[PDB]
Amino acid sequence: VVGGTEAQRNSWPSQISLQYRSGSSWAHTCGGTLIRQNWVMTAAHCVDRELTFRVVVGEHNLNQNNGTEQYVGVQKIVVHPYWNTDDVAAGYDIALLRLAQSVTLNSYVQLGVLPRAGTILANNSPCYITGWGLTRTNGQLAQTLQQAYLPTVDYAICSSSSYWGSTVKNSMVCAGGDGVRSGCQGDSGGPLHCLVNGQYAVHGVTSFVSRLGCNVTRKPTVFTRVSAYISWINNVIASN
Ligand code: NA
Repeated sequence: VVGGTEAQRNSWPSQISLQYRSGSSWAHTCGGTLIRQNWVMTAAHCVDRELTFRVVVGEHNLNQNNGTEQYVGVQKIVVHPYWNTDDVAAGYDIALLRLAQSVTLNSYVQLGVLPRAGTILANNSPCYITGWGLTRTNGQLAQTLQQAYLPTVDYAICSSSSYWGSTVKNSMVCAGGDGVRSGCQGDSGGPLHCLVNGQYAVHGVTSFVSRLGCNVTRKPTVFTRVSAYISWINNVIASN
């Protein structure tokens, strides 16, 4: 997250860190959202590589013992069947991870609430991106979980020629694009939390930013629109 602020450690209890085994260690690669005690929602492109993955819930500082973490292996990966790794702009950048164990819920570990199917945010709706991704374009990962306020940019604006044009689809949500705050590498797969009728819900799964940089004016961060995939998510969970 570029231009973020440190999150309070109990603000976003559905945020997870997706990590891969790297020699004798584990390395953060992506975010995700805990949606059942044994299921995580992330981006498909985060699980393209043939790596060994684990999820960490209750994480705040990647590089220090928080006293709150639970570490769980990933047992099964279900990527959306229309996902094409040659074509992130086509959409379908979503995957569900079944965990090897069910995690225990507490003030640091909670299920993300998802929007009702078909819900579309009004332009300029209040949202936060969260994650441990790069804090500057071509920078380094944050140590502590970051948040940035990214108001939505509706489809009519986002798909206009000076924004994303045809690259953004109606199955996506765009947020930000002010040139100062954005998602960045390492934030992919994590949540966009939007305040609706008094309650934060996870409306987006972080999918892509510009190849010209993370925080680029009129290139808002692009998220998979969770409300387009409610039936898919429920179908996968019910059949696994
Ligand atoms: Na930690």
